[PDB]
Amino acid sequence: QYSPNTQQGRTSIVHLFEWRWVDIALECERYLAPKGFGGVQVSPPNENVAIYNPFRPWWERYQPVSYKLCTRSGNEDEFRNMVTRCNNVGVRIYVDAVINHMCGNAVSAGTSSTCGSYFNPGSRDFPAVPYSGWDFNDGKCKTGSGDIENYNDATQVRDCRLTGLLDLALEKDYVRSKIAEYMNHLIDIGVAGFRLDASKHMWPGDIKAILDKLHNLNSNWFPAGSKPFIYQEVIDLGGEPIKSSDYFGNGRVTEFKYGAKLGTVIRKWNGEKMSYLKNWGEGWGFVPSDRALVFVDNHDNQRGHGAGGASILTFWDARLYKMAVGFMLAHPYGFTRVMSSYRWPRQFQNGNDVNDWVGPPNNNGVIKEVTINPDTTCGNDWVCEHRWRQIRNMVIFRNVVDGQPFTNWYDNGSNQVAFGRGNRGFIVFNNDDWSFSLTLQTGLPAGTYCDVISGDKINGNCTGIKIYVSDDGKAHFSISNSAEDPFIAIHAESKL
Amino acid sequence: YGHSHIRFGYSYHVSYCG
Ligand SMILES: [Ca+2]
Ligand SMILES: [Cl-]
Repeated sequence: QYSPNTQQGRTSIVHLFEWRWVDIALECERYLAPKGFGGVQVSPPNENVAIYNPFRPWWERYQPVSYKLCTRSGNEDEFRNMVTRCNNVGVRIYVDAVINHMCGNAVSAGTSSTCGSYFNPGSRDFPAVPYSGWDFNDGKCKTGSGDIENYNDATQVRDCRLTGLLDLALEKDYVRSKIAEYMNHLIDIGVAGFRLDASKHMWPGDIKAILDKLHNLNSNWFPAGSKPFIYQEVIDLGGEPIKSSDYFGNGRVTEFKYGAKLGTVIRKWNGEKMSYLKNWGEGWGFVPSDRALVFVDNHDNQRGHGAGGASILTFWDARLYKMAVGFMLAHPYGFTRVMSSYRWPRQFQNGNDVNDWVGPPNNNGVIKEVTINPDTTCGNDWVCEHRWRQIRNMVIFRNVVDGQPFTNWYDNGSNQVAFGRGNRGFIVFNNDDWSFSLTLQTGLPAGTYCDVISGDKINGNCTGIKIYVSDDGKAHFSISNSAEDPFIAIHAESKL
Repeated sequence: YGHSHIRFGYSYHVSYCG
């Protein structure tokens, strides 16, 4: 459950948030495969409540109606086709498994669902699964409101309704089998693994009991005996009874400390400086690298009120965001997930965005196609951070430098830092308000290297800055604080 | 319930707190 099951030399996955299945499948073939991406995290593929107040919010997809693969992203045929086409070009599919809960208890009974299945939250009846009142935690939850009130009670966090979402009884073999039936259906279709949504709200033993029911991966695309990649969403910044290490036996865990700390450091908040990133990794109190799923932002916290609050960097802070992602992709700690978002009319009142519920770009609730501009950016309000040259090239950087040790660190005691990855790559950062002009040991073979942040290596020449490494491995770097991207990254495959 | 552990964004939380 720790191995991503990616192809050799593909070290990152991208969260194609609210993307349609056919758009993802085409994206696998036209972009993700040639650009070296390892896999894709898909929005929950199972039927959810259609919520019209507010109008089709993104978070409606975390309120399951049933386990039918039938959503605003596509039907089972489109999903099967996406998984097949992606695997055939070497890009994996990881399913956001919403297994902790059904929809909210106060949702109106009826057929207002993405596949028209009937469901009655009031009576705990989901006949499309089927689930009944026996399959929920009404009895086990000891709290007055039936919801999660006190996060310092680990039992209530697990046994009660997350923001009123009906909490399944994962101790029962019947509930474990229906979830495993659903997950095994996705494994048989060919998915490489799962993001376990709201893992903090499930007991680790219940997770283990479910995972033990899972098949090995589809042998058409995976070696015999391959297990599904498991990364569990557990928000743990410390100081709470639930520790993300409690889930190490089931798979990797989302390290929400990663993006929280990295954002504060790069915003230069709270006296933090980039020079403190020298011991980045376990040194900062993070989970072991082999247990870590890392990211700058996720679909939730990029709206400002998730784990890490205002410190989370997003595409809205594009310049600072690119630096954080570049550092993450350059540093060997953890398995990196790149965020790919859509635009929404962010409207702040008292520092709170009242439109952070807005779902993907749509035409009367129908998600818009992802269109590609001639400059390779996206239209139809899709941000496609994964297609940004500065981020995409760093995804490749991580592939090129895979396995090479963190070495050759430099810092100025402030915010001008650099490091290398063995003899395969070097990266330099200037987050101070003055120029970075210095000659640094890169550890790279002598040659002319294309800076993959400001440009590309195309036809034996660079479209951006050129770095000249001498025979001693030294190279001079000159980065203005007014530079569009105040960081430079070179690697073995950007050498002319 | 409070404002400590917000999930699904601010707008969802405000409607949940009500
Ligand atoms: Ca639970
Ligand atoms: Cl996550």
